[PDB]
Amino acid sequence: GPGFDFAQAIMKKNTVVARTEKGEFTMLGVHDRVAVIPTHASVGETIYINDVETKVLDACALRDLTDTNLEITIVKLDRNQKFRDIRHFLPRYEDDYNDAVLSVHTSKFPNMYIPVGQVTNYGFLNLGGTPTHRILMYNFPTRAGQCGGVVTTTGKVIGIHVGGNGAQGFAAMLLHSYFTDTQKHHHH
Amino acid sequence: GPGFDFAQAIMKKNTVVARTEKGEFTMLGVHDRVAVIPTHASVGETIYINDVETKVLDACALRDLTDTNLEITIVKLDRNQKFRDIRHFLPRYEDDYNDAVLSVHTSKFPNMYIPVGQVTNYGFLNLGGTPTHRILMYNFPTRAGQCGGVVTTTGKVIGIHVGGNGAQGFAAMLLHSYFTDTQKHHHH
Ligand SMILES: *[C@@H](CC(=O)OCC)[C@H](C[C@@H]1CCNC1=O)NC(=O)[C@H](Cc1ccccc1)NC(=O)OC(C)(C)C
Ligand SMILES: *[C@@H](CC(=O)OCC)[C@H](C[C@@H]1CCNC1=O)NC(=O)[C@H](Cc1ccccc1)NC(=O)OC(C)(C)C
Repeated sequence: GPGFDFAQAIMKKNTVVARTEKGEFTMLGVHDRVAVIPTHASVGETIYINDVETKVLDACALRDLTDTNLEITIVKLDRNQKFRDIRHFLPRYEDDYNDAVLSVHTSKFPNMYIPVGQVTNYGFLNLGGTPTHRILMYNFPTRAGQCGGVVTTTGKVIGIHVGGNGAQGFAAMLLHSYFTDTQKHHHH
Repeated sequence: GPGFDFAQAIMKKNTVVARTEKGEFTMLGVHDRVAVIPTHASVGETIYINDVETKVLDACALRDLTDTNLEITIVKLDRNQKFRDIRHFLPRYEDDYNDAVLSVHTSKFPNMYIPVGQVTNYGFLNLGGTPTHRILMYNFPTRAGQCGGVVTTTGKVIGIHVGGNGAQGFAAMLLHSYFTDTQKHHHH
């Protein structure tokens, strides 16, 4: 079946409820004090984390080399506790997957698992006026409230939920290389 | 962990979306064409089952010997397909349980699993003006939309969700003896 044990270990040790001006979102912590959230959450210089207001020390809105939105935002947070390092569970490349689980941690749904089935490397998606690349698609009627939700298969964290059309769900792909300790770049 | 495989086999072979004048509800089919739904769904002489209008051949609103509401309604339906017989998974007696799962099958949520943790034999609950007996309680903030949702542990179907106060969830207890092939009683 789907890897419910796996999805549940990600949820407990690595998610938080994040609230911006836009609303609440499942937030996945990746390593240290670094986490991800969908770009359309519109992150400021502070954010609510499990209702505790938190300084956002850095926010990178990923775009690709064609200058197109990837809908992932990597955030560095001022918190005391470190996230368990889950980088080794990030896929190295674009891929297609079987039998995924979508997990949500919000106020409304502090803990919920949805098998979404087969996931496909979709590519381009118009996220309502915003061209976006590198999308994963599942055939499941996903809802508002589910954004930020973490998509797993066993041993792999593959994306975070970002959209849906009433019949399909869409996640922003997560790749390992988004998070390697890197470069000397003026980025703002 | 919680028995997610078990909860998922119940959902696939034994639930349906049921819609009355009151709205949509997860519906658990128990055996043959017999199913259950919360009494406050207010079942008529027809019901929507997976959007297909269906004759309700019989509806028994269980009450106990003190003439108090149990919040379970057993319905016999005019459908072609039989439910897999799951009576052998009904607990024989009142009990307390560990690590339960609450599963929902509605239009809004065709498939969703919520670990609710430890479940306790609660007893009396005022269901908003309706004294009700034989309630199970879990510490989980359950929501409208979840009524009818099936509460399992591994190998046991124990109740169907019927209420919640913002902090706890409440299920109507299911017992094996509710469904044994029985008696010669004028019941309406
Ligand atoms: C999650 C975002 C949300 O909850 O809105 C807060 C402002 C949305 C999930 C979608 C909504 C309906 N089903 C479903 O799975 N995502 C969206 O609505 C995106 C836009 C967005 C993404 C992330 C944060 C904020 C806003 N838009 C979208 O899905 O558009 C279509 C319908 C074209 C794909
Ligand atoms: C499910 C019923 C529903 O969806 O309403 C349709 C008319 C409700 C689940 C509750 C609601 C808020 N959280 C939660 O877990 N159940 C109720 O609202 C019951 C009444 C009811 C039960 C079943 C069918 C119809 C109506 N009432 C209730 O929970 O009251 C308190 C708050 C006192 C326990």
